[PDB]
Amino acid sequence: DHADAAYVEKHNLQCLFSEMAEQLSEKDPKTEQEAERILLEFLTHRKAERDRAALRLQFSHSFEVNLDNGRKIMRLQLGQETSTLQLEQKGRVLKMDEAFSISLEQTEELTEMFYELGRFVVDGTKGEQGGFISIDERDVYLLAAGRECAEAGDELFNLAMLFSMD
Ligand SMILES: [K+]
Repeated sequence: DHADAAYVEKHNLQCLFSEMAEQLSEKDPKTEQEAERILLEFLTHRKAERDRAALRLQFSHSFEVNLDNGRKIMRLQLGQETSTLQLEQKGRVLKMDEAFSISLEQTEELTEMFYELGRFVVDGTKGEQGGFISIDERDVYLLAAGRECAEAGDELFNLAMLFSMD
């Protein structure tokens, strides 16, 4: 009933649950069936955005994510049996560096959190920007600013940090 409202805070899923409730306020459905349809369309459209980010941000060697422009950075290089991973953070609340290796399963999990950040890529330069992504030391894409882009970055760094603890 309310061990639920706990599992959701306890796993950083409060943001997702909140964007869902948010999506129901904007459309204001007449029934529970209308609401659930809207949540099924919401998730489907995001899977589409994510499917397109994966096509555009496809990488063979390396990626870099650089956010809050400068003050959070992750670089990943692929290898046959493991990926290598370098992080930096210089915020007011946390300063850190990390360098270490992750499994092929870990790379797959991280890659999905990365494509999720990829949904915030802009084609403009007219627009507030939150940073960029480099692919294979060739292409560079700018990221949009704002709380949903920041949340996606938070979730991506937090997972890499978790992998640092074995
Ligand atoms: K790169």
